[PDB]
Amino acid sequence: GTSLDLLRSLPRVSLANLKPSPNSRKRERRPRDRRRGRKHSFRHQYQPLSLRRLQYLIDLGRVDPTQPIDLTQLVNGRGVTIQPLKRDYGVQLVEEGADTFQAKINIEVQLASELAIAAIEKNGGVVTTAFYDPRSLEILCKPIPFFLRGQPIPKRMLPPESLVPYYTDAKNRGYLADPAKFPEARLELAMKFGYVLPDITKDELFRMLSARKDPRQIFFGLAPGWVVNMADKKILKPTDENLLKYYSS
Amino acid sequence: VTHTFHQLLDMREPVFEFVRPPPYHPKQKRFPHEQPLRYLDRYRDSH
Amino acid sequence: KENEAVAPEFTNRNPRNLELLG
Amino acid sequence: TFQSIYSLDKLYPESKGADTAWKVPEHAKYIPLDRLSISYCRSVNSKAEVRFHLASADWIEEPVRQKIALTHKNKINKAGELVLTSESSRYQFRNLAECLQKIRDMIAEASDARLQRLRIEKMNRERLRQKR
Amino acid sequence: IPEPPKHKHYPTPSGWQPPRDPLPSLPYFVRRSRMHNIPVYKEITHGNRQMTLIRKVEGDIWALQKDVEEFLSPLLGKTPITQVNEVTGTLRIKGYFDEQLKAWLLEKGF
Repeated sequence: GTSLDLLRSLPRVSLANLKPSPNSRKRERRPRDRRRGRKHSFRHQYQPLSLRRLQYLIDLGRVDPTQPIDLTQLVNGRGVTIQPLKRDYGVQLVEEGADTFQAKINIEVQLASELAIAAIEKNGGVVTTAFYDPRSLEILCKPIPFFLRGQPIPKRMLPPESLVPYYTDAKNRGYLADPAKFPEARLELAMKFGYVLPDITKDELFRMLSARKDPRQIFFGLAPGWVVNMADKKILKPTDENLLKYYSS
Repeated sequence: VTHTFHQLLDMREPVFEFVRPPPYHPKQKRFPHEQPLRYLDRYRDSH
Repeated sequence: KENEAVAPEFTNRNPRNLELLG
Repeated sequence: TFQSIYSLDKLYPESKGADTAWKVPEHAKYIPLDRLSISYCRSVNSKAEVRFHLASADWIEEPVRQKIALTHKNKINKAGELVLTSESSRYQFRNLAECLQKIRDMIAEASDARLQRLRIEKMNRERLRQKR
Repeated sequence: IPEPPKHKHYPTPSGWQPPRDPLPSLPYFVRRSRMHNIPVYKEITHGNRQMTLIRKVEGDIWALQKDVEEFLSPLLGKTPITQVNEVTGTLRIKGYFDEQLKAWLLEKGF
């Protein structure tokens, strides 16, 4: 680096030596002389994640492959930008990147493409859709702030009747779908592509992959109505029977 | 003719037919900017 | 074998080859 | 595991089993994939070719094989294999899925003056062949 | 951001490949971005001038320009029109040629 050789020879610089960069400041006009003398909200704002965008995150290890894909982990990994002021209500995927995304992993997305569901299932991944209230989702993305407020974990909300058919639909793989149809449905999807269906039970981590939280339960780790000892880095569970009635209500 | 080509001409029988042109493939755009599904539906096979 | 050497496409110049073939 | 009135077992009393969602149904119906040979050419759309030997294939019943061969002779290679390809989508599985579906349709759907003229022209040649 | 995990086989199925080893001994070294990506950005100005910019160039920029000019002259069909900002250590090239340069950069071993 011959540039460094120039620096060593040069004498110490001073405050007065400072000079503005070339073209940094344009000229200004002042009247001192003659120069200037004389003279849609209801529809969910679904935010998609592309399969190609999905693949690189796994490739870079931005999201742990062992851990099932979780929207919060994507937020923790800065995968997508969500603004509560934008009032984003939905999450989905981009059809692009189907043939550049060869991977299998458990994942839950508010919205999943029917074609995409089979492809990841063909690879061996597990896909389902869960409903997070826009207010609850904003709380979900930022857990620490409501702990500072002192708010306790509330029960997860349910979709409006307009979106109930989607979640209840078996093909949509919503948590409101009938589990009895899932075995039949999974076989049907395999036949559609024709690939040999790999049973999830065969997987060693089947229980981890297939684990699902209650519809009322916002967090798989934390049951609804729970409290967290943020100061003590611990979890606090209510012991009042009336609180259980409150949760039941 | 097979006898002539093989016995004395000592060569494989020549077989010819009209040569068809290479298949025509549409060139889809990598990023369909401002492209809906209804418009793409007509262009794509599914419709 | 020299005889085996043959062009990829035939060269038929008979005017009625297509007409006779249909 | 936390449970509530909205838990899967309570929501669907009939499917209270743990594996009611994780089960696999038995084997039903259907082209044998093992028999088929699939080759993918990346023309982006991944061109997919599915080719099988129509006559030798035993899963197809013989009457269907003959009808398929006559109907789609143009799609049979000189080796006798039935070749069909799909390059109409950006998804490789879609091309495979399209190829498989066409095969299924062919199985289900399958399940003269020219000769006289050839005699006439041959007969004409013999009569035309008269300079003795 | 964590460093990329080691992969058994490169290039990665997506297409990502870490910098080639051994690194080239050329006078100019091009470092990867903090995301471990090639520091090439497609830029358009005035709505009609397509441009590509290389920023993280270390060493002799002139040597890189000579090689870049030689590489792009056949593909472009003539000597590329470029402006060198030595103060910022950046090179600006008219037209979009990131794909060819990115592949060419891989050949250099960066």
